Amino acid sequence: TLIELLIVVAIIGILAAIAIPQFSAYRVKAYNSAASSDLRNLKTALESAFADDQTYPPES
Amino acid sequence: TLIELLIVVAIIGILAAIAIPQFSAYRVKAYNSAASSDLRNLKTALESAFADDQTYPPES
Repeated sequence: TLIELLIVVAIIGILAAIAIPQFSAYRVKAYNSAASSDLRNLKTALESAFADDQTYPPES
Repeated sequence: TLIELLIVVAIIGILAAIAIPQFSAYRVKAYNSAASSDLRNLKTALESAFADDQTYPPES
């Protein structure tokens, strides 16, 4: 019936706007926490290399 | 932390090589100075025995 096809339309419009959130910060935090962990790891690498050669490794 | 166990290893290696000296001459000199003193003592014994018997003692 036409009234049924007037409520189908009235629910499609509702379920098409459910305040979809932006997933931008929630991922840049992950990127940042990857970089920070990587740096804290690289520090271990550097300080072990010094304890090998009494010198931090040359660049490149 | 792993870095602490990288410096413990770096100090154990240092304190395991401190140029340990050879104690060979420093003891053979003592042995020699014992033998020399003994001989200088035996000379007194011999020369007293002669002043007893007008003759140095027979061997063995």
